Amino acid sequence: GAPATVTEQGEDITSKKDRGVLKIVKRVGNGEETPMIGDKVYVHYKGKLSNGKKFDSSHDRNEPFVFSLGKGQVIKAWDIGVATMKKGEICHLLCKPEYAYGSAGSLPKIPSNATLFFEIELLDFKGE
Repeated sequence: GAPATVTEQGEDITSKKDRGVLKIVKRVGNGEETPMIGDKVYVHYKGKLSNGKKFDSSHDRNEPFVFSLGKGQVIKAWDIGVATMKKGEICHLLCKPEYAYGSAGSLPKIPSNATLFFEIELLDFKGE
């Protein structure tokens, strides 16, 4: 399925080239511009665990998730991955635990040492 495909066919987008964050662009976005550090970004997403279960979805809340890019407000994989996206892009990200919740996990939903899969749509980005 999609998680296997990004695992086996995704691009390593880490600066370290440690394969900790892998990406596939699923829908191509607009032009060439990507957000910059500190921008307010608006995304829709769903997340799955490696046991196949959906653990979160903004779509199911009928509201996007909004954060300031590159500030550590989200897991490392998201700061890295969303920074690569164009407006309107949809991507798949595979996030090893070192770029997510590590050995701690995040109770109740995310176990220790969890590799996470996301589908992310970048709706908009703006400077404040």
